[PDB]
Amino acid sequence: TATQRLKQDYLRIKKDPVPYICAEPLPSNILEWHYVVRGPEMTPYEGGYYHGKLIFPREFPFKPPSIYMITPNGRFKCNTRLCWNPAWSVSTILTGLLSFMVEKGPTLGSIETSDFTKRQLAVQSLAFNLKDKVFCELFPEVVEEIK
Repeated sequence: TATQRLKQDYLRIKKDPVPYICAEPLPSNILEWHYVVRGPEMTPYEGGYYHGKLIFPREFPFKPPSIYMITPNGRFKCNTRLCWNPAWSVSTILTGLLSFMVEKGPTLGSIETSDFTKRQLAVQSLAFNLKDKVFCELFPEVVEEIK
């Protein structure tokens, strides 16, 4: 079951967190998870906070989620689908997404910008996410972090 697996993935990521990431299911829907990525140091994302979502099909773990980023970031186009081992958890998926984010290669959903726009968006992400009621309500500790 998608839901029984996602429940496991939740306990697992909460028990054994991964660097730069926080993830929460929607209280009204386990098949939709939101995440926050903190931009690592020594990248143009440094100082940024990037909100996105995963939307899991009923067929999960045997089919991958759809991945979206919501925060303007300079790397991925917003609100659009981005880029199988069913053992991969929500943790592995988020860690892989960030690995991809920090590289320079292209995929479905990538955009080409300059490092100084990326840097301006990282400054802009703080206020962008604070005006987002869903961000604030899912990630109350990151709000405190950002503030």
